[PDB]
Amino acid sequence: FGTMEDFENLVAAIHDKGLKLIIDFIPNHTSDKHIWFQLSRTRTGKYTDYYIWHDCTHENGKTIPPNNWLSVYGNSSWHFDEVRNQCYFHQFMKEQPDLNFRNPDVQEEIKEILRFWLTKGVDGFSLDAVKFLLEAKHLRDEIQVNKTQIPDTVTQYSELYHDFTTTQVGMHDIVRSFRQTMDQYSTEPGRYRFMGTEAY
Amino acid sequence: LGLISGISIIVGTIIGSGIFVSPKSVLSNTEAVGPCLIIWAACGVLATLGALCFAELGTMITKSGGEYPYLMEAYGPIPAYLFSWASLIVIKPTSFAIICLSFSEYVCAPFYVGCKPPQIVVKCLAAAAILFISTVNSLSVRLGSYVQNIFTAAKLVIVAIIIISGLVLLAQGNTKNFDNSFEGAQLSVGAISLAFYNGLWAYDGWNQLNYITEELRNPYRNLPLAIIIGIPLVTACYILMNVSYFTVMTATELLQSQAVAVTFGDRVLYPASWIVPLFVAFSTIGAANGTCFTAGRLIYVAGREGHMLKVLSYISVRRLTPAPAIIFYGIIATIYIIPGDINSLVNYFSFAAWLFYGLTILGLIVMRFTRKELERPIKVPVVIPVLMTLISVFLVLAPIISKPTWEYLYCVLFILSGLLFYFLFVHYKFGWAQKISKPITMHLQMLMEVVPPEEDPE
Ligand SMILES: CCCCCCCCCCCCCCCCCC(=O)OC[C@H](COP(=O)(O)O)OC(=O)CCCCCCCCCCCCCCCCC
Ligand SMILES: CCCCCCCCCCCCCCCCCC(=O)OC[C@H](COP(=O)(O)O)OC(=O)CCCCCCCCCCCCCCCCC
Ligand SMILES: *[C@@H]1O[C@H](CO)[C@@H](O[C@@H]2O[C@H](CO)[C@@H](O)[C@H](O)[C@H]2NC(C)=O)[C@H](O)[C@H]1NC(C)=O
Ligand SMILES: *[C@@H]1O[C@H](CO)[C@@H](O[C@@H]2O[C@H](CO)[C@@H](O)[C@H](O)[C@H]2NC(C)=O)[C@H](O)[C@H]1NC(C)=O
Ligand SMILES: NC(=[NH2+])NCCC[C@H](N)C(=O)O
Ligand SMILES: [Ca+2]
Repeated sequence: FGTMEDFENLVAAIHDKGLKLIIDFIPNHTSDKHIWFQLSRTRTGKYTDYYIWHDCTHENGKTIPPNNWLSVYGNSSWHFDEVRNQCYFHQFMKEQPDLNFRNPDVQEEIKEILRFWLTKGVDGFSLDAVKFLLEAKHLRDEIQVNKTQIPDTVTQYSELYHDFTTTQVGMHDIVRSFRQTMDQYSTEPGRYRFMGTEAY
Repeated sequence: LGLISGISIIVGTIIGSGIFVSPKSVLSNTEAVGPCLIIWAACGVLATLGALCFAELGTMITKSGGEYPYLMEAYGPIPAYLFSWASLIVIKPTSFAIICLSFSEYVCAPFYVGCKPPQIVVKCLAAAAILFISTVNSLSVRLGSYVQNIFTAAKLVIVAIIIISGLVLLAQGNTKNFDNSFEGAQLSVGAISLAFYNGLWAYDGWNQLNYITEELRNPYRNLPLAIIIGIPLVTACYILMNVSYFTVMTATELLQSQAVAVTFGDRVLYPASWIVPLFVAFSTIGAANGTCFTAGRLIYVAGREGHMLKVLSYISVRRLTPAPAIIFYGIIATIYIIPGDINSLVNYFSFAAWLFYGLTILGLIVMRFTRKELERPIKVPVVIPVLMTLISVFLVLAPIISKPTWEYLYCVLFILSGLLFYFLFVHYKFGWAQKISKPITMHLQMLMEVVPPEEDPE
């Protein structure tokens, strides 16, 4: 798409025509090539708890996961990492590990990203996948839609009720703290910052 | 008064409400940042070359008034009569209307944060300032001058805050609005001419510099030295305030802004942003309270030649104030704000003022061929009133041949309507003329308790 100077020339050009610019923001997960995840799986410093890791019993090339939770695109939502020798959680794909939002260091890093783009002059944000932000820490199994189905065959996302992996207690308070961070850039009149959420 | 304290009256009179209102319409006509700062410097040159021409006439002739004794010595009684008529109904009430409308733009704007305040609130708060200042100055002759010292003190505090905060932010590297300063401009003689109208409104007051600054320890040296120092010091403050605006604002954000200083004070002074609508509003009614002091000085000397109604410039017996002249200026100023619109009263004021600025400066060149043997202590080089005459021809003819709007027709039709009154009341002393005027003079005298001023010329 270009460089950072191409973005800054676009933001200035949008403002000279009287337009506003909002961008997407992805708080739920990163790539597994992010620098936080490469430090997380070697247990380096504070980054050890940036992602959700749990013990598993990977043998014969196959993983026994800690529970029955499924990915949105459909298989187990736990993936074994060979360097860490633990399993990490992902809501969408195994290349997209979920951030641990019960860690307050993670919540501080998301706020610095928001301040970065608001300083560039972005007029607002669209928040993606906010209902996936928190999961239950008790790690109990979800309820099957068909209770006589054998659990070896439960692999599709629509075969479970997602009572423990979507819309947990404390999720709306994280979205409200995002609104509080953007309120420090909204005090000047005519420069209110927009926050929209996507939950489909 | 010395030299250094002579600068203080020149700066304090010129710096007013103009620098808080005019930067939007100078930029709107020359649509780049680069030519906008060239215009604010070129109006500082016109204001000092114009005030040097008035300093020569003010020590040559030595009669009080304004441009009225300068026009009488050069052309006769016809353009002298037209000046006292056009300053009675056009020049002085529109100056009072622009300032009181400029006060109301700054009181209303912090209550409409991202929004535009409706015209009924701007006009009915400006009308309440015209009536309140006309009531105070018609009752309490000493009260207007005591509060003037705290209005001048509040004026140059908010000027020093804007200039210094613009130099601090420019030091930190906020120079990205001056990058390609000359891309997108107008070489149009209607857009350049209207940027000169609004730029010279903020410099207005250079022609009233003659009389109250003759009280110096050594005139004919300290008066032309107070103009070369005093007005280019104002030009240094006006360029620095406009540079201070463009460090926090784009040229697009400055056009889409109601009051340009409340936008500055919202980005720089956040937890105390209300001090900019508080000090600018104090500085603005200080500029309107100052003009009601000298109400009647030109009225008295034009009435002495029979060129003005003498019921004006009468003095109330209780509360020794020129109450007929103050009440008359308040009525015409409230009539002017109902069609209203700063950027329409500025063009209406500037067409009439610069028609008569260029007639007295041309009268300086006439009085060198017709009026020798006349003892000139201050003497300018002859090229200074020549180019100041040709620039005044450019500021009069170019708006009506490029962008002729309807306010330039009402300004001509009000000046030449005085030319009819010259031929019915001055040139031909008809019998039915003073059968009307002295009944009005006698009945207004008992209605207001106003007497002839117990005062001869000096
Ligand atoms: C629509 C277009 C046209 C609009 C015209 C509107 C005219 C409205 C006039 C309103 C006058 C308001 C005066 C009150 C101002 C008070 C200010 C103040 O503080 O005063 C202190 C001053 C102090 O007096 P003290 O209280 O006695 O000490 O108070 C007064 O002097 C009040 C006296 C009232 C003056 C009224 C003058 C009216 C003149 C009308 C004459 C018209 C003649 C026309 C003849 C035509 C012949 C062809
Ligand atoms: C307190 C405020 C009101 C007091 C001042 C106004 C007095 C009310 C009377 C108004 C005029 C009445 C008709 C004229 C009476 C005098 C005629 C005459 O023979 O003069 C002899 C007169 C000499 O009279 P003497 O003073 O008695 O010697 O000769 C002249 O002075 C010639 C100059 C005339 C100037 C006329 C000024 C008219 C002011 C009103 C203009 C109205 C339009 C305002 C602008 C449009 C709206 C934006
Ligand atoms: C996970 O889902 C994938 C679907 O992408 C399954 O992998 C293959 O799916 C294709 C159908 O598109 C079959 O033809 C292959 O036989 C599947 N592979 C295998 C090894 O069976 C996969 O079975 C699912 N389950 C797991 C545990 O990975
Ligand atoms: C899902 O639930 C159904 C019953 O709710 C389970 O049982 C099947 O029900 C159908 C009803 O028409 C019968 O025809 C089948 O014989 C039943 N038995 C089977 C398929 O073994 C069903 O087993 C559950 N699981 C799945 C994967 O369908
Ligand atoms: N005689 C007058 N008060 N004229 C108006 C002066 C305007 C002043 N120079 C300003 O900056 O707004
Ligand atoms: Ca999550």
